[PDB]
Amino acid sequence: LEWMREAEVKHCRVAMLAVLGVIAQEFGTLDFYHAQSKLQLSPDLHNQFVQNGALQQVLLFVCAWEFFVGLPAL
Amino acid sequence: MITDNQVFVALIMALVCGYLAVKLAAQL
Amino acid sequence: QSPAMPFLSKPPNLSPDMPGYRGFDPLRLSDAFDVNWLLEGEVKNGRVAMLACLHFFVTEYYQFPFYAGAPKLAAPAHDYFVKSGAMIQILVFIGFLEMVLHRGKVLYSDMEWKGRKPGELGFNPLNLPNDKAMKDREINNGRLAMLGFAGIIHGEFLNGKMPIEQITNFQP
Amino acid sequence: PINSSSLTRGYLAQLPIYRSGLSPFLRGLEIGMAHGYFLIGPFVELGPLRNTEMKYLAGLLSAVGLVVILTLGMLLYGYVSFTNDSQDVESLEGWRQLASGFLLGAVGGAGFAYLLIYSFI
Amino acid sequence: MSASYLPSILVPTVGLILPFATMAILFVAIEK
Amino acid sequence: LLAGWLHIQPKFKPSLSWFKNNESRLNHHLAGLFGVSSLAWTGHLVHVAIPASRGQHVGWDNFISVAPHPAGL
Ligand code: CLA
Ligand code: CLA
Ligand code: CLA
Ligand code: CLA
Ligand SMILES: CC1=C(/C=C/C(C)=C/C=C/C(C)=C/C=C/C=C(C)/C=C/C=C(C)/C=C/C2=C(C)C[C@@H](O)CC2(C)C)C(C)(C)C[C@H](O)C1
Ligand SMILES: CC1=C(/C=C/C(C)=C/C=C/C(C)=C\C=C/C=C(C)/C=C/C=C(C)/C=C/C2=C(C)C[C@@H](O)CC2(C)C)C(C)(C)C[C@H](O)C1
Ligand SMILES: CC1=C(/C=C/C(C)=C/C=C/C(C)=C/C=C/C=C(C)/C=C/C=C(C)/C=C/C2=C(C)CCCC2(C)C)C(C)(C)CCC1
Ligand SMILES: CC1=C(/C=C/C(C)=C/C=C/C(C)=C/C=C/C=C(C)/C=C/C=C(C)/C=C/C2=C(C)CCCC2(C)C)C(C)(C)CCC1
Repeated sequence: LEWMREAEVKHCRVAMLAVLGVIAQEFGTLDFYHAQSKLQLSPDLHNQFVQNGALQQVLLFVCAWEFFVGLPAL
Repeated sequence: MITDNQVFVALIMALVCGYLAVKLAAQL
Repeated sequence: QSPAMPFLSKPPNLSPDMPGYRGFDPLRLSDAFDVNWLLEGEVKNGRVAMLACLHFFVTEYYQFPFYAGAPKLAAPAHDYFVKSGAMIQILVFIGFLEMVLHRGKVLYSDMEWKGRKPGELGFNPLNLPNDKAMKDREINNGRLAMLGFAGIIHGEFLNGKMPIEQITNFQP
Repeated sequence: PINSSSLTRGYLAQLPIYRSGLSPFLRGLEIGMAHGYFLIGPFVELGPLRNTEMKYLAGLLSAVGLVVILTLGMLLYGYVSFTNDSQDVESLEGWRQLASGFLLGAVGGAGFAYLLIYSFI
Repeated sequence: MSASYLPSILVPTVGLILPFATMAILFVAIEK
Repeated sequence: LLAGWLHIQPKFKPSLSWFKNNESRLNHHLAGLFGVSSLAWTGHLVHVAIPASRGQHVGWDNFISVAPHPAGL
C-alpha cells in the first residue's frame, strides 16, 4: 500500500503540473522558445524541446530528485 | 557520432547501476 | 528527523558534534563506509579543491614568469606540465606529504583516529583557534570550493572561456 | 669460526631487519635504500624505453611503481598477520613504521641511483 | 572516438588500480 | 537491481507457497513472457523494422502519426 500510495500521489502531482502546463502553454509561450507547434501534447512539440535541450535539462534535475530524494523517500 | 556529454551521461547511469549493484550484493 | 531532510530519518552514524552536520546523507554512505574515513575524505577533497579554485583565480592575470608561455585552460595546462615533467615532481611530493601527514597508516583498513578527530593532521604553525566552529567554517569553504572547482573546469570545457570572463555578459 | 652457524648468524644479526637498537622506521629505511637503489637497474637497461631519451626516467618511475606495490603488499601482510599492536617489528604499529621506512628508503634509494647514473653517465 | 582520452584513464583503472584494490580487499576479507 | 534488492527486504520476501504456484507461473510465462513479448515484438517489426527496410524512418519522434499499413486497423 505504501508503494501504491507513493505512486498515486507522485502521478497526482506530475499530472496536475502537466494539465496546468498544457493550459498555460496554450494561452502563451515564451518568445526565445520559438514554439512552432501550438499543440502541446503533440510529438512535434515534445521532439523540439528535446532538441532545444529544455526537456534534457528538466530530465537531469527530475532524475537527480528521483535518485537522491524520491528513491530514499520511497 | 556520440558526443562527450552522451559518453559521460552513460557513465553516471552506469555509476547508478554500480550503487544499486553494491546495495543488492551487500544484502544477498 | 534529519535536520536537512525532515521527511527522511536521521543518518544514525552521523552526529551533531561533527563539523558541518545537517544530517544530510540521503544515500546513507555513512552506513556503507566508516564516518571517520568519509569525514577525512570530505575535508581533504575540500582542502585540495580550495587550492585548485585559487590556482585558477591566480594563474589568469599572472602565470609566474619562469613558466610563462603555457595555456591557463585546464586540459591544455595538464598536457603541458606532464610533457615538461613538473606534474610528476608534484605527484611524488603530494605522495610524500600523504605518507608524512598520515604517518604511514594511509589505507582505509589501516588509517586510525587515536588522539585526532577527522581532519586534524597536526598542521597549525600560526596556532589559530581550532577546537570550535572554525572546523564548520573550513568545511563550508571546502564544500563551496568543491562545487566551485567543478563549475570552473566544466565552464573551461564548454566554451573554452576564462573563469573571470564568464561573469561579464555572455550566453551561448 | 664454524661457518654454518657463527659467520651465518653473525652476518644475519647485523642486517637491518635483525640488528639490535634500530626503531622499525630505521630498519625499514635501511631495507628500502638497499632495494630501491638496485631495483632501478633492470627497468633502466631492459625496459621498453631503454633505447629512448626516457630510458632513465622510465626506469626510476617503474622502480617507484614496483616499490608502491611492495609497500601495499607489506601493509596488507601486517594488517592480516598482527591483530595485536606493540613497538616491535612483528606487530601492527611496528610493521607499518617498517613499511613507511621501506617506502621512503626505496623511493630515495631509487632517486639516489638515478642521481649517480646522471652524475657519472 | 569523441572522448579519446577516456581509455587512457579507464583501462589502467579497470586493468591495474581496481584489480589491486579488489585483491587487497579480498585478501583482508578472506584473512579476517 | 532495485527489484532484486526489494525482494530480499522482509516485507517483499515472497512466501514458499508463492514460489510453488506452478499453474499461475505457467499461465503468465506462456501468455505474458512468451506470448505478449512475441506480440509486442511483432509490433516492432511492423512499426519500425519493416518501415526501416523500405527506407521509411519510423522512431519515437513520429511512430504515433505514421501508420505501418495504408489501410490502418
Ligand atoms: C620469465 C622470464 C622472462 C624474462 C627474463 C623477461 C625479461 C624481460 N621482459 Mg618479458 N615477459 C615474460 C617473461 C620474461 N621476460 C612473460 C612470461 C611475459 C608475458 C607475455 C612477458 C611480457 C613482457 C612485456 C609486455 C614486456 C616485457 C619486458 C621484459 C624486459 C624488461 C622487464 C623488466 O623490467 O623486469 C623487471 C625486473 C626486476 C624488477 C628484477 C628481475 C629479477 C632480479 C634481477 C633477480 C636478482 C636475484 C639476485 C641475483 C639474488 C642475489 C641475492 C643476494 C646473493 C644478493 C626484460 C628483457 C619489457 C620489455 O620492454 O622488453 C624489452 C616489456 O615491455 N616482458
Ligand atoms: C590493463 C592492464 C595493464 C596496463 C594498462 C599495463 C601497462 C603497462 N605495462 Mg603491462 N602487464 C600487465 C597489465 C597491464 N600493463 C599484466 C597483467 C602483465 C603480466 C603479463 C604485464 C606485464 C608487463 C611487463 C613485463 C612490462 C609491462 C609494461 C607496461 C608499461 C608499458 C608502456 C611503457 O613503455 O612504459 C614505460 C614505463 C613508464 C612510462 C613508467 C611508468 C610506470 C608506473 C606507471 C609508475 C607509476 C608510479 C606512481 C607514482 C605510483 C603508482 C604505482 C601503481 C600503483 C600504478 C605500461 C605501463 C612494461 C613496463 O615498462 O613496466 C614498468 C614492462 O616491462 N607489463
Ligand atoms: C506477465 C507476467 C510475467 C513476466 C513477463 C515474467 C518474466 C519473468 N519471470 Mg516470472 N512470474 C510470474 C509472471 C511473469 N514473469 C508470476 C505470476 C509468478 C508467480 C506465479 C512468477 C514467478 C517467477 C519466479 C519464481 C521467477 C520468475 C522469473 C522471470 C524471469 C525469467 C528470466 C527471463 O528474463 O526470461 C526471459 C524469457 C523470455 C524472453 C521468453 C522467451 C525465451 C525462449 C527461450 C525463446 C527463444 C528466444 C527468442 C527466439 C528470442 C531471441 C532474441 C534475440 C537474441 C534475437 C522473467 C523476467 C525468474 C527471475 O529471473 O526473476 C528475477 C524467477 O526466478 N518468475
Ligand atoms: C519485444 C518487444 C520489443 C523489442 C525487443 C524492441 C526493441 C527496440 N525497439 Mg521497438 N517497439 C516495440 C517492441 C519492441 N521493441 C513495440 C510494441 C512498439 C510500438 C509499436 C515499438 C516501437 C518502437 C519505436 C517507435 C522505436 C523502437 C525502437 C527499438 C530499438 C531501441 C529501443 C530502446 O531504446 O529501448 C530501450 C529498452 C527499454 C526502455 C526497455 C524497458 C521497456 C519499458 C519499461 C517499457 C516502455 C516502452 C518504451 C521504451 C517507451 C514507450 C513510449 C510511449 C510513447 C508508448 C530496439 C531495437 C527505436 C529504434 O531506434 O528503432 C530502430 C524506436 O525509435 N520501437
Ligand atoms: C563556478 C565559477 C565561480 C567560482 C566561485 C566559487 C563558488 C568559489 C570557490 C573558491 C573557494 C571559496 C576557495 C577556498 C579558499 C582557499 C584559500 C586559498 C585558503 C587560504 C589558506 C587558509 C586560510 C588555511 C591554511 C592555513 C591554516 C592551516 C591555518 C594557519 O596555519 C595559516 C595557514 C597556513 C594559512 C565564479 C563565481 C568565479 C564565476 C565563474 O564564472 C564560475
Ligand atoms: C553530501 C552527499 C551528496 C554529495 C554532494 C555532491 C555535490 C558532492 C560532489 C563533490 C565534487 C563536486 C568534488 C569535486 C572537487 C574535488 C577534487 C579533490 C578537486 C581537485 C582538483 C585539482 C587537484 C586538479 C589540479 C589542476 C590544477 C589546479 C590546474 C589545471 O591546469 C590542471 C589540473 C590537474 C586540472 C549526495 C547528493 C551524493 C547525497 C549523499 O547522501 C550525501
Ligand atoms: C559524474 C562525473 C564524472 C565522473 C564519472 C565517473 C568516473 C563514472 C564512473 C562509473 C563507474 C565506475 C561505473 C560502475 C559500474 C558498476 C556496475 C554497474 C556493476 C555491476 C554489477 C552487477 C550488476 C552485479 C554483480 C553481482 C555479482 C557479480 C556478485 C554479487 C551479486 C551481484 C548480482 C550484485 C566526471 C569525472 C566524468 C566529470 C563529470 C561528472
Ligand atoms: C657481486 C658480488 C656480490 C654481490 C653484491 C651485492 C649483493 C651488492 C649489493 C649492493 C647494494 C644493493 C647497494 C645499495 C646501495 C644503496 C644506497 C647507497 C642508497 C642510498 C640512498 C641515499 C643516499 C639517499 C636516500 C634518500 C633520498 C635520496 C631522498 C629522501 C629519502 C632518503 C633519505 C631515503 C657478493 C657481495 C655477494 C660477493 C662478491 C661479489
